[PDB]
Amino acid sequence: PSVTDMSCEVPACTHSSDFGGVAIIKYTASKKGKCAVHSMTNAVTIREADVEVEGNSQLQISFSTALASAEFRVQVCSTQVHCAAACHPPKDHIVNYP
Amino acid sequence: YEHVTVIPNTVGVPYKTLVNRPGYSPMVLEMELQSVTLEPTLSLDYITC
Amino acid sequence: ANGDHAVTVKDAKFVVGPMSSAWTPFDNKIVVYKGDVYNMDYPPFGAGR
Amino acid sequence: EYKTVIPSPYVKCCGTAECKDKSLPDYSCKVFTGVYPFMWGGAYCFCDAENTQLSEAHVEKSESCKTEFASAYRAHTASASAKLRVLYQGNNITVAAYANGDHAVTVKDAKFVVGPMSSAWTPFDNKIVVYKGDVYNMDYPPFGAGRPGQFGDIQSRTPESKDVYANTQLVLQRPAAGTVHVPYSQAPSGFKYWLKERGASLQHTAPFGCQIATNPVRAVNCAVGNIPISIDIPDAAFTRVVDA
Amino acid sequence: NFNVYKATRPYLAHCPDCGEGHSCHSPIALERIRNEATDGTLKIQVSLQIGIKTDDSHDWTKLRYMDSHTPADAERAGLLVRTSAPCTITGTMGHFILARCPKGETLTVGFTDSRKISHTCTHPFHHEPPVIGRERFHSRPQHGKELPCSTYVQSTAATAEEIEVHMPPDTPDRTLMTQQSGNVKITVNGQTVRYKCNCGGSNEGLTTTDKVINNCKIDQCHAAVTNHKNWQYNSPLVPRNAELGDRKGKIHIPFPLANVTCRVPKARNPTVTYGKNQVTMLLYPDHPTLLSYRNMGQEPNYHEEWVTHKKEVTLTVPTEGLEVTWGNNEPYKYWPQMSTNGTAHGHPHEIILYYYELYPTMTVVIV
Amino acid sequence: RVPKARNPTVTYGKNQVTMLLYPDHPTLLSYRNMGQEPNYHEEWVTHKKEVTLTVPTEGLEVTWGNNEPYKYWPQMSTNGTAHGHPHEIILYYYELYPTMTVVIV
Ligand SMILES: *[C@@H]1O[C@H](CO)[C@@H](O)[C@H](O)[C@H]1NC(C)=O
Ligand SMILES: *[C@@H]1O[C@H](CO)[C@@H](O)[C@H](O)[C@H]1NC(C)=O
Repeated sequence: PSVTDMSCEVPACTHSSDFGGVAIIKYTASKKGKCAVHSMTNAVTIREADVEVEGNSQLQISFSTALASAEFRVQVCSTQVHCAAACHPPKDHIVNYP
Repeated sequence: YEHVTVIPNTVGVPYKTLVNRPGYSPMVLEMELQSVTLEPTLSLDYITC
Repeated sequence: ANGDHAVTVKDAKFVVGPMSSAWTPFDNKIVVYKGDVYNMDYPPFGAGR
Repeated sequence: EYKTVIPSPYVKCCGTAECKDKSLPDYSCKVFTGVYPFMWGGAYCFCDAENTQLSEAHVEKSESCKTEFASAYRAHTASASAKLRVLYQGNNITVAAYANGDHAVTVKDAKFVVGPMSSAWTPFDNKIVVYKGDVYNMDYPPFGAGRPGQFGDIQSRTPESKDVYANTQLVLQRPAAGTVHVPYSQAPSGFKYWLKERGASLQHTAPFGCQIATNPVRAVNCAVGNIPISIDIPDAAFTRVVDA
Repeated sequence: NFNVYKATRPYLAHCPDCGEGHSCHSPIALERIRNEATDGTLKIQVSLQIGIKTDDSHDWTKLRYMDSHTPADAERAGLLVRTSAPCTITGTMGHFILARCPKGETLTVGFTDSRKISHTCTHPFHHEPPVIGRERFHSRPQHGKELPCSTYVQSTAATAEEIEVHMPPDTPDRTLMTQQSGNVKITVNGQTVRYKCNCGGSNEGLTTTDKVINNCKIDQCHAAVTNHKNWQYNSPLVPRNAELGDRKGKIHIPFPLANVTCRVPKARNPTVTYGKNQVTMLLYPDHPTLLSYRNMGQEPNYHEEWVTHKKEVTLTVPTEGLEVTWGNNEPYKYWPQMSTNGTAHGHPHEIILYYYELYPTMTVVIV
Repeated sequence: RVPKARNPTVTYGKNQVTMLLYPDHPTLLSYRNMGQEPNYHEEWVTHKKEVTLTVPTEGLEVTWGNNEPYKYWPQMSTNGTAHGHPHEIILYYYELYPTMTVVIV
């Protein structure tokens, strides 16, 4: 199912090793369907590789990065959505997992 | 399609590649290494006890 | 991971390698005890200090 | 070499029956409809237009794989050895050393040590295929990506390795009118072609006149380079000029 | 001591070529041919059994063959196999024949049954033996070198070889349904016959004795035999038990193969003269035989050639020797001596001609 | 059966790590980097000692006793730096990329 009415948003992001960013996408798919999502640039990365969508709704994803002002083109069912975030540094100095 | 890609040798992290096949919906896929092993040459010289 | 092992799972084919760096953490002369290994220089056969 | 197991063809009488698929080495199946049988008393069945026929076949290793096979090997540079005769005080002492500079042999207070070979040339490459009396500097197909009708027709790691990958295009054809047989298409192999055109044996094509010998593989008399050889010896075998 | 074929039957098979132009359903039709023995011995899977009578004795001079749905017996003396020359019977066991045989586009097997009627079956089979060593021949020599190869052996208790044996489904023989003013007379001859009819009454079902089912045609009915006692191996030519795949059964398939040496012939030694950095070889044949040569520089510069007649070849030799192999004999080594001279120290100069031994036509640039 | 070791207490500083460690029996300690060089180092220890370690830009491994290796990793540290009417930027460019990207300044 192709999708229309895309508009993204960032509630609160912190560039770190964890699930440090959250994003929210408004969308309107044509029908029920499983479909993929891909980070176009390399800085942002999406954990959840693909999801089911139904139609006019909004969807929450989790992402990692390194940059504060994350400018973001993202391909979903191929449609380019643009977004921008002003992230924050984390509080812990040293974590163990890479 | 056949698709070639290259990934870093970081064990235990998901890398994402995207199959952008035209005429088809794209397919993202994840690779994660569990182990990479190197077995060198088994050339014995002698023993010691 | 050397570019000569095609393997398939549910008619999906994979070919991996060869490695972009053929460096090893080994030298050529190795002593091996039942739990451990060491890079060193043993004297050859017949020249024992 | 391989064997094509073809079971007896399923004759589905007066209706249809399809095959339940399985992951055999090159499992292949097809049900032909509208077919007709024949036997002693005419057709084997009673219905005519509703006779269908299921056909299934596959390929396994042979009994000849138990003893006769070609082997694809990977190889690289060598740890050479040498046999060295010495006339010493009119006595023929013969030593055997390892021609890499890391073996000394002692005989009659004599400390022989050969050196590393001044070159490192071999007549071999990486991919080497052997059969039982000769070797070849040939590039076999990669394992699992075996091409049909050549080396790569069937593949397995060991003769004990029960898994066998194959690629031979065994696709069944429509059987004839009445003739109960199973027409399968042709399946050219590696032994059907390769043992007629082995050509350049490395025994016969070795540069610098080296010879080969199998079990284990060994190249002898590779006349290039030069051997450093050192000897330690005490003063007992010498004698002073006051005796000379 | 190998009495294991008691649940077997030597069935009859649709042979596509019995000679005489067109096909038959011959009792003796072959199915599976093996030629992987590098000497060229043939392992043949036939639709008969030999050396075993109806009571499954070890009488190794007879044979079983089914005919008219009855296993009858005959004698192995009439057995013939043929590619182009009258072949020899070597290995004799059940569904398997071993024979050593000459060239041929085709192959056929045939013999006479116990009613003095001889039958055969023919399959085209591109049987040309592979060459062994480096030579060919009319026949085996009584002398020669010993080269490794592989042959069949003569064992009957060969383990780890298997085929599956099970009950054959039916036997449609339409020589039974006769019309008695339009009737059907199923004549069972002491069997169990399935019938399939497009009429009233006993259209389908089973009987045990000769019955009369009236006012219907022969092709309107169908009378097949249902044997339920003896089994056959899974032939790919027979119809299957038409409910599922393999029904249970097992027998082994002996006469296995093993490594061996074999007598490869020698080679008649050629004659040879010498010349200025070159050699003339008059070489005799015995059969079409190859020879090869190389030299020992940086490159090997290989040549392989076949020869068939009295052939003379001149070969130039560089300063690193020459190697020429011919036949199964040892490869002949050669090394270029100073040729004869160019010249000695004459009272003129008359010198540079022996300078045409060491480096001819190069290093005269220094002159 | 060999003994294991007691897990030591540990805290972090900006791009470094302080590990306070408690033996009872004489016990080894070792550590290394995972870069191109190991920069391998080791000490025996017998008493309740603290140690300081410098985690590199790529990652550190420490091993105490017979335990499974405590692996450690550089996270970009903290916030004393933001976006305002002054810069508040260079501590960002002290946290990421020290000793260079100040060269472009
Ligand atoms: C030593 O062996 C050579 C052959 O390798 C032989 O010609 C020579 O006579 C022998 N000398 C003695 C003293 O045995
Ligand atoms: C037969 O001999 C060859 C070498 O001569 C060996 O490679 C092979 O494994 C042997 N096979 C058996 C069954 O002994």
